[PDB]
Formats: sequence, structure tokens, C-alpha cells
Amino acid sequence: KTVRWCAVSEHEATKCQSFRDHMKSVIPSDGPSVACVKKASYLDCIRAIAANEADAVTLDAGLVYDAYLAPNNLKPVVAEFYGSKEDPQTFYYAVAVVKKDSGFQMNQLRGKKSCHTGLGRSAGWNIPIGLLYCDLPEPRKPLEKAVANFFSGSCAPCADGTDFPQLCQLCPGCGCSTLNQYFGYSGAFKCLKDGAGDVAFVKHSTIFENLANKADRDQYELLCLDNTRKPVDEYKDCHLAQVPSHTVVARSMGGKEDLIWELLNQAQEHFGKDKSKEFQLFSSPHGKDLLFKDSAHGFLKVPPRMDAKMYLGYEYVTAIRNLREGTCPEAPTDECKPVKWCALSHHERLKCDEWSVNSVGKIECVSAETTEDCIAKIMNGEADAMSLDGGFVYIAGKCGLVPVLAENYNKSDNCEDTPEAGYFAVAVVKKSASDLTWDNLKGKKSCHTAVGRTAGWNIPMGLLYNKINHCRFDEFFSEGCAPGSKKDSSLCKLCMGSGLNLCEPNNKEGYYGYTGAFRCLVEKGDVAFVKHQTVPQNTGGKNPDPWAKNLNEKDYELLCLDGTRKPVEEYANCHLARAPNHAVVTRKDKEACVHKILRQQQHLFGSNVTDCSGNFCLFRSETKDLLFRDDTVCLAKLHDRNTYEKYLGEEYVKAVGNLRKCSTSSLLEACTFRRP
Amino acid sequence: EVTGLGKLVKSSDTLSKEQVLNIRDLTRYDPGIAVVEQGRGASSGYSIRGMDKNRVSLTVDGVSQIQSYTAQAALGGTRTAGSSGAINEIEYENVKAVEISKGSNSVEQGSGALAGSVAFQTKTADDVIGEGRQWGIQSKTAYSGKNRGLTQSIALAGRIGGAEALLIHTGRRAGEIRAHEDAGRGVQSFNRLVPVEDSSNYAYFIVKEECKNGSYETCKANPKKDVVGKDERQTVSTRDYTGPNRFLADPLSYESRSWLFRPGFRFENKRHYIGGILEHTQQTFDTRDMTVPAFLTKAVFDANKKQAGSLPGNGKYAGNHKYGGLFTNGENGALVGAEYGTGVFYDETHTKSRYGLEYVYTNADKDTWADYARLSYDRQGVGLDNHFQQTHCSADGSDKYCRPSADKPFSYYKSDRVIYGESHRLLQAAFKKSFDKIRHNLSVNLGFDRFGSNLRHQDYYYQHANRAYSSNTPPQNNGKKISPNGSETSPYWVTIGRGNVVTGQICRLGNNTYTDCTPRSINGKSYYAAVRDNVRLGRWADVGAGLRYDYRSTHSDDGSVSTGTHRTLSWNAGIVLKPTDWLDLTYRTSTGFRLPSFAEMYGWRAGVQSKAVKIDPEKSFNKEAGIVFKGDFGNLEASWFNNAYRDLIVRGYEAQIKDGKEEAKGDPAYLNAQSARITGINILGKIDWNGVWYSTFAYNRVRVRDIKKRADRTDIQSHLFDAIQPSRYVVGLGYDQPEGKWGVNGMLTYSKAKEITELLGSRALLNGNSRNTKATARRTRPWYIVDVSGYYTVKKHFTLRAGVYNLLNYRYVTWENVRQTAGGAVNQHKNVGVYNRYAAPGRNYTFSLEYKF
Ligand SMILES: *[C@@H]1O[C@H](CO)[C@@H](O[C@@H]2O[C@H](CO)[C@@H](O[C@@H]3O[C@H](CO[C@H]4O[C@H](CO)[C@@H](O[C@@H]5O[C@H](CO)[C@@H](O[C@@H]6O[C@H](CO)[C@H](O)[C@H](O)[C@H]6O)[C@H](O)[C@H]5NC(C)=O)[C@H](O)[C@@H]4O)[C@@H](O)[C@H](O[C@H]4O[C@H](CO)[C@@H](O[C@@H]5O[C@H](CO)[C@@H](O[C@@H]6O[C@H](CO[C@]7(C(=O)O)C[C@H](O)[C@@H](NC(C)=O)[C@H]([C@H](O)[C@H](O)CO)O7)[C@H](O)[C@H](O)[C@H]6O)[C@H](O)[C@H]5NC(C)=O)[C@H](O)[C@@H]4O)[C@@H]3O)[C@H](O)[C@H]2NC(C)=O)[C@H](O)[C@H]1NC(C)=O
Ligand SMILES: *[C@@H]1O[C@H](CO)[C@@H](O[C@@H]2O[C@H](CO)[C@@H](O[C@@H]3O[C@H](CO[C@H]4O[C@H](CO)[C@@H](O[C@@H]5O[C@H](CO)[C@@H](O[C@@H]6O[C@H](CO[C@]7(C(=O)O)C[C@H](O)[C@@H](NC(C)=O)[C@H]([C@H](O)[C@H](O)CO)O7)[C@H](O)[C@H](O)[C@H]6O)[C@H](O)[C@H]5NC(C)=O)[C@H](O)[C@@H]4O)[C@@H](O)[C@H](O[C@H]4O[C@H](CO)[C@@H](O[C@@H]5O[C@H](CO)[C@@H](O)[C@H](O)[C@H]5NC(C)=O)[C@H](O)[C@@H]4O)[C@@H]3O)[C@H](O)[C@H]2NC(C)=O)[C@H](O)[C@H]1NC(C)=O
Ligand SMILES: CCCCCCCCOCCOCCOCCOCCO
Ligand SMILES: CCCCCCCCOCCOCCOCCOCCO
Repeated sequence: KTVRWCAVSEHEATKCQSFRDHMKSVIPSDGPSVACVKKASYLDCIRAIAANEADAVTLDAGLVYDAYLAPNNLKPVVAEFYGSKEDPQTFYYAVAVVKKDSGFQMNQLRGKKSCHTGLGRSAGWNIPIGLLYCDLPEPRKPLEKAVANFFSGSCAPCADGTDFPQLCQLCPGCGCSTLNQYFGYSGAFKCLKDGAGDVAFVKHSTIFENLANKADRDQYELLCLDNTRKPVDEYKDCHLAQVPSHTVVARSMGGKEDLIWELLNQAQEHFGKDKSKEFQLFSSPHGKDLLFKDSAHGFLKVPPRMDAKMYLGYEYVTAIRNLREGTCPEAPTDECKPVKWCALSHHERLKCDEWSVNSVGKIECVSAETTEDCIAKIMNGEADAMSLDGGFVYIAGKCGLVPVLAENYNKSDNCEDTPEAGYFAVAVVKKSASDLTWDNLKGKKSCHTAVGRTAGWNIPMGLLYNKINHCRFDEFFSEGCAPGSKKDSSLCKLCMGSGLNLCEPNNKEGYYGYTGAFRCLVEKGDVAFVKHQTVPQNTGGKNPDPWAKNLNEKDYELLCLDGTRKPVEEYANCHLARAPNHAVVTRKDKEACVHKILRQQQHLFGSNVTDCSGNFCLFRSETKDLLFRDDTVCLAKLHDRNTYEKYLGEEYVKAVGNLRKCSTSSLLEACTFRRP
Repeated sequence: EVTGLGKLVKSSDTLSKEQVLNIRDLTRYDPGIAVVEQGRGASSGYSIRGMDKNRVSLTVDGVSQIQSYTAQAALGGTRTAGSSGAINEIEYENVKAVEISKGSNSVEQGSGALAGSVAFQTKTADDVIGEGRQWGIQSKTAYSGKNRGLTQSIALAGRIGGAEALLIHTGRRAGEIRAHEDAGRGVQSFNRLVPVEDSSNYAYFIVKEECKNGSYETCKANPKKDVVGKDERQTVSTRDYTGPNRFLADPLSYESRSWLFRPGFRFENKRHYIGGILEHTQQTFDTRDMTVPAFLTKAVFDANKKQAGSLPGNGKYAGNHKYGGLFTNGENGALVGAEYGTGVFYDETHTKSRYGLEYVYTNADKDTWADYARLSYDRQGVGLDNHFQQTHCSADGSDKYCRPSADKPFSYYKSDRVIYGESHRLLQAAFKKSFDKIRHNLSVNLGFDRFGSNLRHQDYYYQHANRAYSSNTPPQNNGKKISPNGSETSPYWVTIGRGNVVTGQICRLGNNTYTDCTPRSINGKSYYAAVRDNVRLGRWADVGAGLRYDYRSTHSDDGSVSTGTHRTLSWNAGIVLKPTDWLDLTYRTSTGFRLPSFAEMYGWRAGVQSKAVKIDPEKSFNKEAGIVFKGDFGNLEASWFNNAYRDLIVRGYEAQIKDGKEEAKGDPAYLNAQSARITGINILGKIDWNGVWYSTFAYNRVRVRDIKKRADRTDIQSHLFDAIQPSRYVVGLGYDQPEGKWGVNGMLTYSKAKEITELLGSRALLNGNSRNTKATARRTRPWYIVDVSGYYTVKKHFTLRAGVYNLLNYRYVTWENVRQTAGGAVNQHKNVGVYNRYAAPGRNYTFSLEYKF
């Protein structure tokens, strides 16, 4: 198992040694080895890793995109973090800086004057021009002349002053050095500060590095993509694109990746790495930023479920793709393109296909294996929208998606204008099972719907993480049933469902789901973490099955957070936390269109207003609850609660988090690497 | 003679003879022309040549009546008002003549004469004032057993000049039109939730207010037990049953009052006349929707629990008032109790107001440039006030007036009123002159109208009275606090107070759904000029032709309303060849057009911003050839017609083909999408039976041919021809005494079944995709009925009338009734359910007493 690198310049070929010089420290047998391979250009390196005579090259974002492209599909594995560990500058932010109250938004850039860091640069050129590519005046080739005739005078340093005069109108000559007053990050910002231009395309950090005062920077704002402004200290919520600085990238599926990290991490250690002597990995004796960027402070492993496009981001990928493929609609009608819905199964895909047909094209369809695969498809743009439960709204939100519409179940004249609050997650016990409270819950046998689910796991274990700081809930309760847990765990010691279905998150497991969790309570366990409708749902005869036929709801009470108990109908003063109804989520650039079309769809094929026997009905399914819940009355618009934090509620947010960072979801892990 | 063939004229006398009191009686013996049911007892105009509603124009004295306006339906799964949808019914006691035209007729009646037209002319003083008398007074009073309908009318007319005057008052009260006694007789069952002691050993509680001495510690010694609901089977008459499986029509309470005043003055010369006209008629159609279950059942309680969970206070009750105790989720956040039944009501109020002035110039002898001229100004207003009311605050019942109140916990009320109205300020000039051996009859007609359409949405609110309740931790006594579990020794500590009444306004502003109560106001001006001419070409033929230009401009403050300018051209031509074997070879051609209705202009909306789209008018073309044998036997007339409709307006999408594949562009909108043609046959004759009494014959058969959809449109439901009245035969046999003192008449009517092809179709999608759809779930069977009527007069004074209708008690269901269930029907009935309720009436009697004085 040998790990071959690759170096472009002949200078870093010597920097790549050791090799076996100042790196021959604690070598086992066949493991932590580092070789050197020489190639001409950066392309030749990725083309080499495409074969096998090379394994690891560190690349800038532009080349990370190039390396991802066919035929040589390369995946990012390791990143150079900068600054602190609590504040790692793994990514920077492309940003549009403007003077306060200057009177224009992102979609009003035409005819304004621009300040760039330099032609071809990432934050100062590629990203903003890429994002603007379609709005540019045809012909969009050559690009410089197009940008020049989109703005009313610009300072684009390192560009040709003769062929493209307007691109040097704010800085005659386009100096490619410090000699030009308007060069680089600080230079472009000066072009704004002086009033030469109306907008400067720079890095988020730039204004904080040229304006030490709060009151000075208070005279500036940022343009957000949603056509609003925000103060310069809110770049994380108001940027053109997020971009990875320096990323090392392996050959995807078919090439050592875990060995590369085992190397680079061990290479940190022995500051033979670079914060002791020999040799400081980051700095070079003959050059600057030779093998790695000199600004580096070490390396971090890129999470497993992270592919290139998810790593570079929707905004960046969009911008660069525009810049290369140059494909834009020659008829920019500025109306809504079809909404691509994401289906989680064959039955969902069948219904979606029927919907697509009846919707005369306004809905299209894409499938995926899992919920998280769909969310990722919405993130990268392969899909547009899907309906999600509160739990999956939290993760989708941490991934940059927003909720557009909430599913409503209340019969009311103003249903589509008034989003419902949702339900309550509660803890149910028997009244006979004295003495049970929320305090002395330790050592009792628990009943959960399934591990990872909202009410059955995340919320209750979330409130319990603030008691015992460890993800060993196995050793908190005596035993119980939490479908999906390890087979050798104590949370399977009283499940049912014979075979290998025992402790499996599916109906074959008799204690899976709300119903099963409550059945667990009445038969084996002594406390169920379930929904506030669950107990009435399965008592009185509503559940005709034998185990639940004679059950009475008034035989059960609820555990309150203050250590007391109340009956099942008093959930409003005796719950763990409030959870929201399902919501449709989408990308931010699709919010308006998804909002428009889905509301149109429910007036065409909504609950009533059509004969569900003769035609298509959006809220009816061949089996159960496909795409939307079957008892959906309508889709309601979201005003205040248009963000994941506001849609979920402070109770839900405070409850998890903790249990987060301790979670298993690989999508959450990946999006947490980017924010933060 | 060319003007007018394809017509069907009825006089005031014809009406009184046939004893027509209802709008349905009027075309009862005329196959191919029917009245479209409105859904709640009213009517929505007529149905001719396959089209109905706003596709046949309805006029009174040159003034068009109300358009059928249907507001887009509400989401939310609740009952609402909606617009009336009706067209205003004319008071027949005020009309002299009725002119029904089949086929296109826009040159005569303008926009709306796509498939036909119905024109009424109002009575005058001379229609009441006898030959050699200076005054007169008539008096019709009639009872119709089928709907327990009494109608009373008095007409005063006098002349001293010079000056003349007419005054008519008509009062009508009636009920639901009953059905055949066997259809919908009997008994049916349903469930009703009732209180029962909960069996759980944790169903104990006490209530604070019932602890008159001491405290929880002392009062817990006498707990009360919770209550739960089990439903119980109950059996009621079919008339009293409320629910989906209904056997009888909704109970209707109908009233009509009409005033007509018409003063006039004849000048000198006797060729000048000024005259005014003042009409005010108002009708009320009040029903209760019995399709709505009055009483709550366990099935709906459990349903609510599944969604909302259990409710605080359930099973618990003040005193011994067990019932209870039992309450569940309503709509709009209300809690509704099992001890009240719910009731749903619609109170519709149709008001027509007319004020007009006319100058009339006659001239016979014919020495001036016009033999006849008429200037007229008419201000008309028609209002349809539809007031929905839902109550849940009575034992049924059902009370429409009860309201939620503190003394009535778990009650509910909802109000919703939708008001639609149109106004015309119409100025009409009509000139007429005959030229010459071949005589030309020239006719010009001018028109100017300032008009307005207005929909208001108000009185739209709910009210409930949810009980004051809390379950509390009892005081500490002593040591630490113990939260009770409902056991007999540890009962809950509950307080129960009277209900707190809450009101919620449902109206929103500018949200583009049903709840948008921003008044929809559309205004405009319009012009028409019409030149016609019919010439007598010797005795061998008559030839007529007509030309007309129409302009219309509309405006709305709302930018989303489909607003604009229309200029259409209408023309007609006819010939009547008379080679005179006393037979006439007839052939006529006429165009027809319909401008986008006010409801179509407002467009389809889904709670989001909408652009306005252009809408071209619907157009039609009517070719009709005919032959009539006349003579001593009377006459026998036959005709074949071919009406081709085009640019039919339907809710769909604009379509375009970009890269081989077609696609939808724009929003769901009302667009010109479709064309369709219909052919058919009419036979009409009357025999003299000489012979050496009379007979009538009538037959109609319509067929649908080509249906082509525009290539630039999609999501287009083809066209369900549920409007087409089934093929019908109607023959007659009767005797009139030549003296004119008495008479007898027998009528046999036979209708075919409803053709299943006329209510089947598909919805066009992309690219070759489609979905088959049906108009109704059921079609009607053939049927035949016989009516027998007779009269008797006592020389100019008293004259008695009597008719037995459906003599053979034939039990049948009319198609015009079943139509109400169709997808697309104004105020469509759903979900049926049981079709018994659409049964026609069996044997029924009507009696009329006419007095002249
Ligand atoms: C769908 O569906 C669903 C299902 O069903 C639903 O849901 C639901 O709902 C319900 C209701 O309706 C509920 O229940 C409830 O509960 C409660 C409690 O619980 C709770 O918990 C928590 C707390 O604890 C909460 O939270 C909350 O949240 C909410 C929502 O969001 C909120 O609200 C809001 O907020 C915002 C922000 O800020 C604003 O504020 C606005 O305003 C609002 O809207 C809130 O806030 C919160 N909290 C608070 C409280 O604050 C949660 O959520 C939960 O819920 C309870 O409490 C209630 O109670 C009830 O019952 C009772 C017995 O029956 C009665 O009573 C009451 O009581 C009280 C105490 O005692 C009282 O107070 C009083 O007052 C007085 C005065 O006086 C009077 C006069 O005189 O004036 C009277 C009147 O009536 C009143 N009111 C009115 C309206 O008017 C007044 C006042 O002032 C007012 O405010 C005015 O406005 O007053 C003296 O002064 C004192 O204060 C005292 O004493 C009162 O009165 C009463 N009330 C009445 C009304 O009457 C009643 O009945 C009540 O109601 C209950 O129980 C449940 O839970 C639920 N569930 C779930 C699942 O969630 C829904 O709804 C649907 N949706 C749709 C959309 O549709
Ligand atoms: C807006 O849109 C909304 C949706 O968004 C709409 O709401 C929806 O509307 C639905 C309909 O209203 C609603 O209800 C559903 O209804 C079905 C029941 O089916 C209906 O029709 C039945 C047949 O007519 C009938 O039910 C029984 O039937 C029996 C047998 O016939 C009847 O017995 C008869 O009664 C007579 C009466 O006696 C005599 C008498 O009176 O004595 C003799 C007498 O002489 C004569 N009189 C005469 C001749 O004059 C009469 C006379 O013959 C009769 O009156 C004729 O009508 O009768 C005798 O007693 C004898 O027994 C017999 O002849 C019985 O009376 C009927 N009951 C009633 C109430 O009348 C009803 O009419 C019924 O309405 C419900 O069952 C549905 O619930 C179920 O749906 C699914 C069914 O498969 C199930 O789903 C399952 O779920 C499980 C668990 O998760 C899973 O396994 C699966 O998911 C799934 N399984 C499967 C197989 O897939 C489930 O069981 C569920 O509970 C359903 O509820 C519906 O709820 C809602 N939708 C929603 C989501 O809310 C609404 O319309 C719109 N709203 C508005 C405001 O407009
Ligand atoms: C400026 C409008 C004048 C037109 C009114 C002419 C008839 C006067 O009576 C109107 C009241 O009669 C009830 C009819 O309802 C109103 C109809 O007009 C409202 C539609 O715009
Ligand atoms: C696309 C196919 C859907 C089929 C729609 C039509 C279904 C067949 O209708 C049944 C016709 O029978 C009519 C019964 O109505 C009257 C008979 O009973 C009258 C009682 O006097």
C-alpha cells in the first residue's frame, strides 16, 4: 500500500523529499509511504491519478471542479484548514461589497460600475461573472467585451486595456501589480471606498482587513442573491458563493483515500509536519506556496458522503459550469421552469409520474434510494423539491435548503394562508406503573419508534443528553426497543419480529413505529417516547387488532419535564417538545417558483374541487401517504417560519443540537463541515 | 316569410291556456329547448342546440339579463356560499310575447346568442283594456299541487286621453317540486353519539365549583366518573333523514313579488307617444342542505383524534349534564358538542329593478322617411344575493337563527354571503321604413350601453363558544405535591365554567383565493349598429339579410382581470322559395358570438399573482334548410340544421412546440381552446282534422359531430355535451269549442334515453397523452307521460282552468335533474349517493281562475 504524490514544478519535486529523509519516522511495514511523481501542468497530475502512477494532488477549487469531471472522476478527501480549530478557514466566501443605502440589489447590477480583484481570479472574477453569465448581453463570447457592456465602467486588473477599454475605465492600464492602486482584494475594495465603482467583488475577510473600525464598516453592506442587503458581518448568510481554499483530491472509487488521511494526519503530528522543526510542511526553502499553501495550519478529513459538487457548492458549481459550457437559454422568458420532484420509492415514483402527466409538464420526476440522497439531489440541482418531516427539515436546513410550504390537516376556510404549528412529542407511561417520572427514568426499560426518528429518538435523547454527556443511551436505560440499534445492544433485548427483522426499522418488527412503540409499552416496556395522537389512535377500538382492541386511553398518563404526570389529553402542558408538520423544502433560487406552482397544483388536483374517482388527486395514493400525507387538506404558505430554525421552533432546536454532534447521519456530517 | 324562420313565438294567451306558472312549464312541450337547473331550486337560463347558460341570450324589452357567474371554489374542506350562479327568472304575468330563436342569432340579440336567444316583451295597457272600453282589470289566481304553489296576480289598466297607465302586481309562494310518491318513500337509519360511563378505573374526577364546603382533600371522597361516546342506531323517515344517502330533494321555501307600472301618453298627431316603464320583481329561494349529517358519530370523533389527539375536558361534565362530556373538533378551531345537531342553509335573494323611458313614432299612412321609430333609455339592475349559514346550536331542528353563547358551550356558527350584480344604462334607437313593385323592408338599429359587473363578498365569519376548563394539581396537603391519576382515591381536580364566545373574520384582502373579499368590479361601454332588410320577391320567394357591428370596451382596477376591446361582425341571410304547391323550401344562415363572461375575465386563481390573458370571443355559424307543407289540413314543417361552434372558452394552458416536444406555457387560464359542430332535425305541425278539433306534433333530435381542439392549447377537457336535452316526441290531441266557451286538451310526451356518448370524453395532455373522463356517474332512461287539461268560461268574465299532469302515475327521473350531478354544473351536487331524489313528479293538479272586469 504505497501512496504516490505528484508535483507540478521542478522546485516542489525537491520539496517532496522527504520522501524518506525527514519523514522516515516510525514506519511499520506497508503503510505510511510517500513517493514523488513529476508532471508538467496541473492537468497532467489529475490525468496521472486517473491512471495509477499518481495518487494525491492538492488543488484549488477551479481544478477540484476539473478533477471531478469525466473521464477522470476525482473525489476530495482532505482539506487545508486555516486559523483555529474552533474557527477553521477551510472555506472562504465570495462576496459583493457595496456602500450603505446605494439603492440597488443584485438583480440591478446592469449599468452599474464594478471593481474586481483581477481577471480570471475566483472571488473577484469567475464567481460573479459566472453567476451573471446569462444576464450578460449576447454575444457572450468573448467574455470580457460582454462584461464591459454589462457594467458602465470597470476596474478589471490583469486584463487587456487596449482590446477591452471599458474594463480599465476605473483603473487605466489594468496594472497586474501593487503599482496599480486598485489591485487585489484590498485594491478592489479601495475602488469602492473611493467611489470609483458601486460594487466590489472580493473575499468576506477583505473589508475587515482594510477597515479596522466597526463604524467605518457600518457604512458598507453586502448584496445577497435573494435581492436583499445585509451588513458586512453577516457574510455567512449573504455571499455569492462558498469556496474551498486548498483541497487534496484522490481518484474517487478506486484509490487510497483513508491511507492518504492516515499519512497527512500522522504528518501533522510529528511537527516534522510544520510547527516544530523540520521542515514545516507548509513553507518551502525555494519558493512560496510550493507543495501546500504557506498559510496552512494543518489538515482535515473530508467527510465520506461528500462528493465534489456538494463540496464546491451549488453556487460555485453553477458559476463555473456557466463559465465553461456557456449554455444559456436564447429565449429568457423569465417564467417558471418545471419543478422536479424527488421520489423515495417505486410507488412514489409511479404517483409522481402520473402527476407529471396530469400537470401538463409543470411537474417532472427524479428518483433516489434514500431521503438523504434526494436532499443531496435538491442541493446539487438534480431535483427541485420534496416533502419532509421536521427531523429531515433540520438536516436539509443545515444543508442550505428552505421550506416553502407546510402540509396542513385542519379543516378551515383559510387553510392555505395559515400554517399549522404541528404536533407534540410526548413520553407515555401506564398509570399503574408507579412510580415513574422524568427524573428517575434511568434504569427503566424504554420504547422508541426507531433510532434517528424525530419524536421517538432525537427529542427525548436530546433532552437526556443534557444529563449524561455521552451517546451511550444503551447504558442509561435498563433495556428496551429502539429499532435500528445494534443487535448486541440493550435496546433490542425486548423487541419482536422473528428472524433478522428483530430490531429492524420496518413493519416486520412489531415494535417499529408509533404504534409498535406503544405496543411495546403495554406488553413489555414501561415508557414509550411517541406522538401525542398515538395513544388515542390505538385505543377505544380504532386499532381493531387483538392486542389493542380493549385498551382505554385513560389508562395512560404523560411524563412532564418538571417531574410530574398528566393525562394523555393534557399534552399541551406535558410534552417533550413541539414538532412541525411535514414541509416542502427546496433551494433558495427556486423558492418563488416552487411556491407558485405547488399552490397552482393543489387548486387543480386538491383534496376536494375534483372527483377523485374520475381524475387525478394530489393527496390520494395507491398505497399510503405517497409524496404528501393522504389527509393533507392543503399546502400553506410560510411567512415568519420561512427558515428551518423558525419552522422547527426553539423547543425542537434546543432539544436536538446536542444529540447532534454525536449523530450518525452522514449528510448532516458533510453539511456541518461547510457550515461551520 | 324569412323573418322569422327558426322561431318559436308564444303569446300571453298561449301561456294562460297551457297554465304555465313555472319557468319549467314554458318549454315543457318544446323538445330541444330546456331549462338548466341551478342546484338550489333556482334556474340558470336555457339550453338550445347543445349549448346553455351564457351561450343563449336572455332579453326583456331589448335589455339583456344577468349572466351566470360561478366563483372559483374554496379549498379547506368546508361548506361555503359560492356565487348564486343563477340567471333571474322572468315574471310571466308581465309578458305579452316570448320569442325563442334556435341557432345563432347575434345580429338580433348580440353577444350571448351563440346557440339561441330568448326574448320577452312586456305587456301594455291595451293588453288589459278591451276593444270598446276605457279601462279594464284582469285577475289570475292559480294553485299548483306539485310544489304547493299559490300564485296571485292582478292587472289594472285605464285610459283617459291621451294618457294611459298599466299597473300589475303578482305574488307567488311555493315549495319544493315534489317527486313521485313511491320514489323516496320509506325509512332510513343512521348513527348518533350518546354518553356512556367510561369503564376505566382511572376515569374519576371532581369539579371545583361542585365542592361547596372544604377542598379537594375532603371533596375527593365523592368523585364523578368520566363519560365516553358510543353511537346508537336510530331510524327516521326519509323526509327527516340528514346525510349522503338522501332520497328527497332539499326543502325549498320560495316567494316572489313583482310590481310593474307603465304610464303613457298619446299626442296629437296620434303618431307620437311617450311612455315610461317601472319594473321591480324579487324572488327568494331558501333551502336547507339535508346532505349534511345533523348529528356527530363516533366515526368522526375517532377521525379527529387520529389527527388532533384527545381534547382537554373530554368525558368530564358539570353537574349531571352527561352530554357532555362529548365534544370534538369542528372547523376554524371550534369545539363542537354532540348534544346539538348541525344545519346548513342557503338563502338566495334575486332582485331585478328596471326604470325606462321610451318615445315611439308610428306612421300609417306611410308618407315620412320612417314608418316606425323608437328612442328608448333603460336603467336595469339585477342582484343575486346568496347567503350561506351553518349552525350547530340546536337539537335538530334545524334552527337557522340560533347562535353560540356562553350558556351554550360547544356551539358553532358560520356566515358567508356572496352578492353578484349587473347593471345596464342602455340607449337604443330603432328606425324602420318600407320601400318599393318589389317591396323592401329596411330596418336600422342603434345601441349604446354603459354597463357594470360587481361581485361582493361579505358577512363571512365564524363564531364558537368553547367551554372554560382546566385540570389542575390539587393543593399540597401535606408534604409534597401529588399529581393525581384519575383513580377513585385520587380523582382529577377540574374546573368547569361557561363557554367563552369567540368570533373570527374569514375575509382576506388581495390573496387571490375564495376568501378574497376585495370586490370584483368590471365596468364598460358598448356600441352596436344593425342594418337589416327583407324583401318580398313577388309571390314566388322572400329574401332577407342582416348585418351588425358590435363594439365593447372593459376596464378593471384589478390588473389581473382579462380586460380589453372587442369588435365583432355579425350577419344573417335567409330565403323562402314558394313554388306554391303550398310548400315552402327554406334555407337560412346566421352567425353568433359570445364575449368572455365576467367570471371568465376574472380568471382562474390559486392564491398567487396572475397575469391577464387575452380572450377572443366564442363564435358560431348556423346553416338550416327546411320544407313546410301547408294547406287546409293546417301545416307540417321540417328542418335540418348545422351549427358550428368555434373558439370555445375553457380552463387550460397555452401550448407551444420548442424542440419537437410540445409544452405548456403560462398559467392555468381561461382560453379559446375548442371547436365543435352539431347537426339535427325538427318536425313541427298542427292538424285541422278536416276531415269534415285539432292535433299537435313535435320532434327533436340533436347529434354531435366533429370536436377539434386547438394545437396551441393543452390540459383541455374535450367537451361533455351534458347540456343536450335527450331526443323527445310530443304529440297533442285537443278540442276547442268554436263558440269559445270551453275546451279540452291531451298531451303525450315521450323522451329517449340520455346518450352515453354525449357525456363521455377525455382530457388532452402532452404529447399524445390523455385521460378519459365522464360528465355524470349515471344516465337517464326513456319515459312517457300524458297530461290532460280543460277550461270553461262564462262569457268574458269568469274562466276556470284545470290540468292533471302525468295522469298515468309514471315514476321516472328526468335528465335535466340528473344534470345537477355533472362535473361542470352550476352548484354541482356531490356526492350522490342515491338518485331517487331526482325523480320527476307523479300525478299532479293545477287550477287557475281568471277574471276580467
Ligand atoms: C389545527 O388543529 C390543532 C389541533 O386541534 C389546533 O391546535 C390546538 O389549538 C388549541 C387552541 O385552539 C390548543 O389548546 C390550547 O392550549 C393552551 C395551552 O397549551 C399550549 O402550551 C403552550 C403554552 O403553554 C402553547 O404555546 C402557545 O403557542 C401559541 C400558538 O402559536 C401562541 O399563540 C400565538 O402566539 C403568538 C406569538 O406571541 C401571538 O401571541 C398570538 O397572539 C398567538 O396566536 C401562544 O402565545 C403560546 N402560549 C401562550 C399561552 O402564550 C402551545 O401552543 C399550546 O397550545 C391552553 O391554554 C388553551 O386553553 C384553551 O382552553 C381554555 C379552557 O377551555 C379556554 O380558556 C382560555 O384560558 C386562558 C387561561 O385561563 C384565558 O386567559 C385569560 O384571559 C383573561 C382575559 O379575558 C379574556 C377576556 O376577558 O378578554 C377572554 C377571551 O376569550 C380571551 N381570548 C380571546 C381569543 O379573546 C382574552 C385574551 O386576552 C386573548 O389573549 C385576547 O386575544 O381574555 C385574563 O386576562 C387572563 O389573561 C386569563 O385568565 C383565555 O381567556 C381562554 N381563552 C379563550 C380563547 O377563551 C380556551 O378555550 C383556550 O383555547 C387550549 O387548551 C391545542 O393545544 C392545540 N393542539 C396542538 C396539537 O397544537 C390548531 O388550532 C389548528 N390550527 C389551525 C391554524 O387551524
Ligand atoms: C372533501 O373531500 C374530503 C376528502 O379530502 C371528503 O371526505 C371524505 O369523504 C368520504 C365519504 O364521505 C369519507 O368517508 C369514507 O366512507 C367510507 C364508507 O363508505 C361509504 O359508503 C358506504 C356504502 O354506501 C357506507 O358505509 C356503510 O355501509 C354499510 C353496508 O351497506 C351500510 O349498512 C347499510 O345500512 C342499512 C340502513 O338500513 C336500511 C335502513 O335504513 O334500515 C333499510 C331501509 O329500508 C333502507 N331505506 C330505503 C331503501 O329507503 C336503507 C337504505 O337502503 C340505505 O339508506 C341506502 O343508502 O337502509 C342497513 O343498516 C344495512 O346495514 C345496510 O344496507 C352502512 O349504513 C353504511 N354507513 C353509513 C354511514 O351509512 C357509507 O355511506 C360510507 O360513507 C369509510 O368506510 C371510509 O373509512 C375507511 O376507508 C378505507 C376503506 O377501505 C379504510 O382505509 C384503510 O385504512 C387501514 C388502516 O390504516 C389500512 O388497512 C389501509 O390504509 C386502508 N385499507 C385498505 C382496504 O386499503 C379505512 O377502513 C377507513 O376507515 C371513509 O372514511 C372519508 O373519510 C373522507 N376522507 C377523509 C380523508 O377525510 C369530503 O367528501 C369532502 N368534504 C366536504 C365538506 O365536501
Ligand atoms: C352607477 C350604477 C347605476 C346603474 C343602476 C341602474 C338600476 C338602479 O337600481 C339598482 C339597484 O337595484 C338592485 C340591482 O343591484 C344593483 C345592480 O347594479 C350593480 C352592478 O354594478
Ligand atoms: C366511463 C364509464 C362510467 C359509466 C358512467 C355511467 C354508468 C351507468 O349508468 C347507469 C344507468 O342506469 C341508470 C339508472 O337510472 C334510472 C333507473 O332507475 C330509475 C328509478 O326510477
